[PDB]
Amino acid sequence: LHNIETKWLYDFLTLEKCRNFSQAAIIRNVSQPAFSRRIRALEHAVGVELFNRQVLQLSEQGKIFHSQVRHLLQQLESNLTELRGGSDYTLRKIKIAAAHSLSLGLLPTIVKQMPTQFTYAVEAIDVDQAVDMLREGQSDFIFSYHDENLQQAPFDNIRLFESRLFPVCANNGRGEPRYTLEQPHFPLLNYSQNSYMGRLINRTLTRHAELSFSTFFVSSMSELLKQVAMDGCGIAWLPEYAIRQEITDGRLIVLDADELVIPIQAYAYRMNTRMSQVAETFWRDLRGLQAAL
Amino acid sequence: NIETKWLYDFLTLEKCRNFSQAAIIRNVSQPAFSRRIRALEHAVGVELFNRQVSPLQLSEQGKIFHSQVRHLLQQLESNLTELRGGLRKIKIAAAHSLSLGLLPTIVKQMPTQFTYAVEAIDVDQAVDMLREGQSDFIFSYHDENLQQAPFDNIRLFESRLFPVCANNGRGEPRYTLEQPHFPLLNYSQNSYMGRLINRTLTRHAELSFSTFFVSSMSELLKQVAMDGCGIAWLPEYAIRQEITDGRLIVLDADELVIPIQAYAYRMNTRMSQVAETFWRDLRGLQAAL
Amino acid sequence: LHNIETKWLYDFLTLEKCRNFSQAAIIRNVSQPAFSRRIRALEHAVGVELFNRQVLQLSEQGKIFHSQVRHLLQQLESNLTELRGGSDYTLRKIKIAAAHSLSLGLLPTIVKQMPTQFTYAVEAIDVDQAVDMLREGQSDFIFSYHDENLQQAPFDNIRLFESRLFPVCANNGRGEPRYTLEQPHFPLLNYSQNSYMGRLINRTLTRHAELSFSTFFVSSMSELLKQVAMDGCGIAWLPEYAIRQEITDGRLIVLDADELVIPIQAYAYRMNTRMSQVAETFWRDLRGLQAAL
Amino acid sequence: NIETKWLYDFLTLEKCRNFSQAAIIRNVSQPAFSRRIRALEHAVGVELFNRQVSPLQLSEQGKIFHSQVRHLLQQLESNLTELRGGLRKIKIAAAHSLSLGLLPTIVKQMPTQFTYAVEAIDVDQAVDMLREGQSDFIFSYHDENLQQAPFDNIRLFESRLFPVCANNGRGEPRYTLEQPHFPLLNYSQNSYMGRLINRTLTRHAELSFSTFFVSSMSELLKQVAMDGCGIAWLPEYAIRQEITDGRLIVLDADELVIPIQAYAYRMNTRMSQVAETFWRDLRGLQAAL
Repeated sequence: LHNIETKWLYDFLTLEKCRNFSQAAIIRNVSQPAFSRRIRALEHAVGVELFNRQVLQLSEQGKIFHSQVRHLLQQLESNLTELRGGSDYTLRKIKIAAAHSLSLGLLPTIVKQMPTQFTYAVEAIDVDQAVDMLREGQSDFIFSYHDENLQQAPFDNIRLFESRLFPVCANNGRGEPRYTLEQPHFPLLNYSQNSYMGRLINRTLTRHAELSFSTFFVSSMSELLKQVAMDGCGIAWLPEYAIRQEITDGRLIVLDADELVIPIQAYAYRMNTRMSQVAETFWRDLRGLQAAL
Repeated sequence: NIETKWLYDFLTLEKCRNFSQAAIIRNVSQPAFSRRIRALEHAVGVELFNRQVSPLQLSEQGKIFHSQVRHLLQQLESNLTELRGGLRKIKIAAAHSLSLGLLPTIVKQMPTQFTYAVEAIDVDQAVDMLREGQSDFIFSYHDENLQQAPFDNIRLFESRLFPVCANNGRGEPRYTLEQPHFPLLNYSQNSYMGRLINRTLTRHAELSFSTFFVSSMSELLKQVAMDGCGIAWLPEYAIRQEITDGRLIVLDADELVIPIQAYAYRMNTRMSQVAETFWRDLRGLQAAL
Repeated sequence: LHNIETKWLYDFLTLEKCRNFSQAAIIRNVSQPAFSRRIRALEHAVGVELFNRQVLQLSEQGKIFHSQVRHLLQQLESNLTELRGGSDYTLRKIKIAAAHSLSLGLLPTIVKQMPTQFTYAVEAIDVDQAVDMLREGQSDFIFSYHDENLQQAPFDNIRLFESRLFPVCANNGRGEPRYTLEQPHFPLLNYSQNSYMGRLINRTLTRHAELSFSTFFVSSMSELLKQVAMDGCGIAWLPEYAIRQEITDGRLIVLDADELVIPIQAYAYRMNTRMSQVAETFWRDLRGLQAAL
Repeated sequence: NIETKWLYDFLTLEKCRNFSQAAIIRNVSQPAFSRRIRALEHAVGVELFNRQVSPLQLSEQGKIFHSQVRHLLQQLESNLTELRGGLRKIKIAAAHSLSLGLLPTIVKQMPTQFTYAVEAIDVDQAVDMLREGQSDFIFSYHDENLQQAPFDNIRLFESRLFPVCANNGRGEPRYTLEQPHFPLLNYSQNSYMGRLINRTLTRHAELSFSTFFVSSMSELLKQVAMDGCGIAWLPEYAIRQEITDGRLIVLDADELVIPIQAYAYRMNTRMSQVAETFWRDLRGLQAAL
């Protein structure tokens, strides 16, 4: 048996940083003799001499105990609030995987218009690991785009909303665009090669041979691409909802309306296997939300 | 061997489901389409389709090719666009908050032509890359292992964490810290921000709360808490606008305020001249960021 | 559209290593003019100049194409045999997670006495990630030890075999042990702190205060611990099956038979949710195998 | 705060399910056990049990503590044994083949007192650690990124891969390469050994096979193929015994033989004196390993 106490663990860490009994016993707002007895018992409880008393620092066995006390307390605290915060309610949280392109856009909108008898644990992923996470249950549901691989029989799905990709850029200052799609080697702002918008942008760029560009900037965040574009750096294919306000007031100007527009279709996916009671209620709750999106 | 038009001849075969129709949609005659398809079957040494058995559906050998002929073509279809886009990229992997605040100011002050490959990956995995490579510089918060031997650091700036929540109309916030079991918006244990708050939330017993929205994206908890879904600790630099117009009201600015110092790291290995210029130019921003 | 061919990709890599047309065209067993036409078309198909002809090396755009050709072909080959090797049969392979302590021991024994209408994809894990992999479907089944966490209602289980942990060490050369449990600070050979044998060894070591030791060697492989122990380096708690032969001939000598013996109980776990047809047959096939183990 | 005997007072509460019985099994009276339990409830601020409601079963707040009070105690119960076991450990993470062949010869030739912390982790994750730390030296095969700037290498030895399978009684192997659709024992695409064979298996068309046992552990495929379950490529140093007595017969020793050169890596960062002695002493083995 052992008699270790958390009091001594915090006093042990406070004694490591200051390396002085009386100087750090004051930090713990306790007397020096009672503080030394705390360390005395802690040296005894583990059965090893922690500090080497006369030089001041611990020995090698005390150095192994330090990294163990740190992560124990860091765990103890991070795990004390697992039952404090959340209680019984968050232990059935809706595991949601969302693509980096729509994660920030739709999750606040989805979580907002959803009852408060719920808890959400959201993960940010790429579209490649989208099919694996559903079968291997890392995420209960997922908010991604079109994919006939998992849109087939193995899965249940609800289409939320649709949108288009307009090639937009900043304005010169008069009302006309800062750049033109005709000019060669124009500054191109693309999504990351792993995002879903990335595959479509390259499909549409390569379809039109009259468009020579130079990749000026690449980011997997639709927010950063939108910020870089509207601040006069280049051109980018951006979703409608992110640029709907910046076009209404004239910040961004659409450069095309016919053959260079790419439509995106987002879907909420799930496996046909009937899940928990709480998630089946969410999936039912997700259908009535589709009309609002 | 294989050639790209054979896969496109095969990928289009279940795009529209017929030999003499895909050939119509692939601008080739029937003797061409069959030989361009059978030359693919011979090279791969696999029979994907049950030959002239029914209204065609490929065998189980074909589903695993169709499912990946996409994967293989999506890599070449995307990289030829990268092949035609060009100088030397700069591999940047940063947090969501540090990519929307630091980089836009950084892009305009750094020299004229560096092409940035901003990745914007959460800190728990952003710090994973720079330790194992595939990233030039990273804009992440404090890591003591990266302050040390094989890692350079730049003391970019310091900020503070704040329990904030959006008010409702003309008035003060909807939730408060003294309110019993308020909805909590917290990071995960894995990330750096989560450990700071999990440790801080423990030492204060008066905080009674119920976990509502757990995530690790820094900008996600900002927007979710920006509409009054719960109380969250957020960095000051990313939400200062909402404090000014009131859209986010700081609940407590005393004990629960957590210090944060965001740095910038490299691998201490100088193998690129454009990166070394960027690294030395990054120090110039530190004086007046 | 494009006209890229794999012929040119292998010729491109062969031209990178040798940096000479005629010198590496011979490596590909083709004439220099036809080889230059291969590179000529490959330079044309991607629309970018690969090599810079007059110095010999590629340009920056050719350097990005190199790392892409490499991983493409490496993928193409690694993925060509996904359908070649395995065909339809391995696409329903029994995902098996096995603890590092029993993975090598039981899997050959299990796979041996099991019909050949099966395919196995085995993963080696620690006992901590054992509970997560079953719910999050990374492994269809799992061969681990006792754990009342997942032995409760959420799971289906079949107990395979039982065994004990004997403290064994090498012989001095006469028939008596090389070490004694009484001598203080004896060379101790322990499992890793994450293995399941590790938790039991420390539970039993700490129960007896008359055993002072010094951790001489720690390995998560039962094979390496058994090799280190029987070659005269220290003492270790080792399973019966691994040391059953080395004791029969006198290589290892058991040091205890009463209060320092730890019994281990291995279980095959599964979730109560009825799985695939092929795995339910395996789970049924696993029961008739239990008596042989 | 918390103290270890309170958790053991709580962990034992559902070991045997009673207050005045766990107190009997914990060598304390009823007034002691209740106050030692209630002092834990107060400190954690959570009510785990429905107090005197039934034959006790803790609430949902207790299952998540019981499930982890084990986790927390299993870390302290294990480390105090590590606290009493001691000089300076040596963090070794190597492959399964390289840990059973190189290390036993290495333990006996290296100086008298280094305590080895052999981890024996597969190469795909063994190389992950040394790049990101938590490992002193690693015995892994060739990696060009680790031959380079921040990584030292030792040219330990070179070996070859062999298609082998165990014969049946007095005779020659059960399967051969010329046999149609023989059972294949192959590594995964992720590992280093798998890429070598996946690339090699492609360039030879005559090899008709069906994948049977896929894994990434090096010693696993040895033992499974050692009893005639399928054909596999295995390193020569780990199976040479079975070639001698015949327990494994090399099918082909011509084209399908794959070169492998196993090295040893460090981080080029000298922060330990015992490790530097081990590193310099490791070079002495290379001349006559």
